Amino acid sequence: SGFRKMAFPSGKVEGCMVQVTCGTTTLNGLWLDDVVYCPRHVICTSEDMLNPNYEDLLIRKSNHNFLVQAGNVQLRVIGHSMQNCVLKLKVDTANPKTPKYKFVRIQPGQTFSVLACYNGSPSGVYQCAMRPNFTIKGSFLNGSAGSVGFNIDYDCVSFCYMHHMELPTGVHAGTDLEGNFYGPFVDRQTAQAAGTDTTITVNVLAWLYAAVINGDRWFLNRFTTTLNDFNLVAMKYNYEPLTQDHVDILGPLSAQTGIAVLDMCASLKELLQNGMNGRTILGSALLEDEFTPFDVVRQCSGVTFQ
Amino acid sequence: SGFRKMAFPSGKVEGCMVQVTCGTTTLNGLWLDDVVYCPRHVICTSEDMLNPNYEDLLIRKSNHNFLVQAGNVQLRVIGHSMQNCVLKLKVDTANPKTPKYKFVRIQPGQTFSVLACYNGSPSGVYQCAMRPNFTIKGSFLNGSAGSVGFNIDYDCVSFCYMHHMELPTGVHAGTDLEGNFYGPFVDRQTAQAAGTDTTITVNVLAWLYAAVINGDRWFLNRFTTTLNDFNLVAMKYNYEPLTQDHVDILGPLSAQTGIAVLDMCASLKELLQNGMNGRTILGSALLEDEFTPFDVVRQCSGVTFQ
Amino acid sequence: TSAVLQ
Repeated sequence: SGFRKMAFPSGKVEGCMVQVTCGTTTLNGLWLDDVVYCPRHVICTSEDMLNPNYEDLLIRKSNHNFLVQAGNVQLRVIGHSMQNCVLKLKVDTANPKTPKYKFVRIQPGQTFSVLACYNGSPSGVYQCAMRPNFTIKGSFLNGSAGSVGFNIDYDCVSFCYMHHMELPTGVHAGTDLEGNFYGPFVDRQTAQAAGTDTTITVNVLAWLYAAVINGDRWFLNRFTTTLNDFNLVAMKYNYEPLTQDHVDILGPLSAQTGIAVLDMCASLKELLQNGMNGRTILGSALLEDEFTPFDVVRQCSGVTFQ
Repeated sequence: SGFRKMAFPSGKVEGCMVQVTCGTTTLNGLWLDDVVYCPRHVICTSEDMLNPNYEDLLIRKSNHNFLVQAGNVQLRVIGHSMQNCVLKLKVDTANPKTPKYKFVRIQPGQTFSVLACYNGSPSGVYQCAMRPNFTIKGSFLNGSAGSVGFNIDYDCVSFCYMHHMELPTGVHAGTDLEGNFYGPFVDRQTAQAAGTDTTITVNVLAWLYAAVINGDRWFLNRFTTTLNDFNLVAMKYNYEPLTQDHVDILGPLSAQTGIAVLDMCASLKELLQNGMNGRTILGSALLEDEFTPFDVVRQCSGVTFQ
Repeated sequence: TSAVLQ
């Protein structure tokens, strides 16, 4: 029993964090094989962020200007490049601690663990979800750029996020491992705005499944609501609508508990309309939408990673 | 910006995880140097857990009966002794991955990371605090006994907890890395009862400072209090008495924000007597006590204007 | 208040 917000084992990823410096401005990078990925905004100084042009700044700079460090042992940059917002450095040695890896772009409502780094050294790890507005509610201070968001499937680490910038509302923004930002954001210190976020309904239902598995059942009403009928009520409360694919995603969770997916939506509907009534679900008095049905299974089935 | 719970990077700990199987029982063991420490009840079955004489049970078991797995290669048990509630297994091989480590015994209120494990492999990592009743609100399933709780201060791993059992309420009981349990619990099939929990006042005041530092300032009032006046109120809402040492620790956050510890205490007296009037703090609708001032300081880069 | 490059 017990249900926590869990981060993935950060072992394999810690082994890829390198420190990329450039005289005044330093940040973190990922060292997989003989490639070093680090946000392109490292080729800047305190004045270049105000209004940048990475297109030509990369051109006027070369291999020697980069200062890579694997803790203490500096690395030789033998090739520069710019795939969108990330900088592809080339090193004279493949990372001996490189895990089996994938590069994956995720959808909103999907989760990953973030290994927070400063000067190529990991300081902490936490579970995050791509909000439906493509921002993350992260915990990053200046110098946390480079820090990755990943997921572990079997023995293979799947990289999904690179930290680039913060927004004025305290929330965070970054690109995939190819440099394509998540959302309509650019890597500049310009007027940027997160926009209306919604609640990840598929993750809220999956969260209540973990509460049913862990004993909390008071909210389990014996009524039903059609899929569209639920989407009628849910949308009033700023909750992402439920697709039929979402129902298929909750299928295994439903089968493993006995409670139907359509029944669970009716238990959620009255939960939203009437409120908590003092009581808490899983120790919280708010609905947690940061648990995909997969994170619910991996926690409540002792799913380990090699 | 941002304020979130973070486990330490579990890297170092993952390199110390081995699976200890005796008879039908399998749990986890920490592999430090040529000793593998694991909970002592791995040598018992259900009928043995009823009223055990561990001294005899260990007599009936030999080195050959302890199948210690370190992934591919199985390690060789070459001697075994029992220290309090832990079994220490001597192995023919020093752990090449043994980090610079320590066996600390934390106090109620102190926080640590848990590398949850099954069969010597990690499932996930999460922060959890030592409750005042000596339990920990963790996420544990069968086979999780042997997993460890730790802290990391520059290359040194301070081990404070080894997982043992789950109590009726869902909370968890365990021991320091020397075998001595946290609290009045014992590894026996007696009817143990988890004591009545109390709130960690100093960690709620620290979380209130963290919230001030992230914009949240609605709960602030034009009022202040005295220490024992606050402790009189604390008693009613089952809050742990705030001691002068706690006031000392809060100083840093109190200076960063110009809000006196007692000026802040008076806002908590008000939150407890008036309710949060349907408003969240740092995205939570309840008072969080699992965030120490040390965690907040580690995540807030504000300035004291002096 | 503009965005912040970390």
